[PDB]
Amino acid sequence: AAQTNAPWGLARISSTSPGTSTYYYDESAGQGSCVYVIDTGIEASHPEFEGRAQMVKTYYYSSRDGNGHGTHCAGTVGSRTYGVAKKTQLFGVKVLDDNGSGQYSTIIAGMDFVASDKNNRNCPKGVVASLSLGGGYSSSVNSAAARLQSSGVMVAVAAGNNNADARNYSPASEPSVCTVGASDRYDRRSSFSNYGSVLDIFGPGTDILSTWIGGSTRSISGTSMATPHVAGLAAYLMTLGKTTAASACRYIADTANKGDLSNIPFGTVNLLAYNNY
Repeated sequence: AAQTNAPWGLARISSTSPGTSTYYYDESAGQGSCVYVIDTGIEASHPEFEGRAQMVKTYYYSSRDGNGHGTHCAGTVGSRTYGVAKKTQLFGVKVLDDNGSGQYSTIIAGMDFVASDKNNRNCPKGVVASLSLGGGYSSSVNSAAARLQSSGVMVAVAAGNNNADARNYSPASEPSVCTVGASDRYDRRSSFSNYGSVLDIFGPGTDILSTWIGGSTRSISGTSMATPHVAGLAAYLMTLGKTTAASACRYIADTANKGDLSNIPFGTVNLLAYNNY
């Protein structure tokens, strides 16, 4: 399948080269997979979600996304126009308040929630969790992400936006999950992207158009925007039967575009997520 005039990041993940604008993907499109977006919530009535999004948990007085950040990330995973996996099922877990903030204890509870809640959902092709959040190093946060991965969920986490080594941030620094850096449309490391040996992969993260609250759209930047590209890619590849939740990060790294990015510090992988379609 081909989507013309796609957001640059979608075109990038199906291309061997930067500078094109059509997204190419197998029409299965992640059908039968599920992706949990652990964030500020999802405005599930957005027409772009087509009834495939739903809230499954909040830790706050409402499940509404009063921020936009979770809606944007969910759109990059799975919206019809802005999403990588256009037929996946999206599940919102609101661990962040409408200012985008959350306590680590709530974030941990949300990760353990997903590890159990997937047993209440129909995801025959597999389960992914996208965590566009993080803060300073916490062994408890890293352990929660490790448990979620161990339970059979492909966990993709943002590297962080500090232009620093991700080893000092969580859950970015957890070795067993997929830690995602950000790139721009010219195949440069995004200026804010964290780096370091703990990164597994880069995805598009500068100037990413997606869904927003109030039935709208906007373009924003962050490793938060790169992470859902990789989460959606994992769901897509699991639907195709190419990989599994336990192996998808490694598979994505093995099949990535190699050596295409600039300003990658010595010791950080030079790997850009690629669907090889």
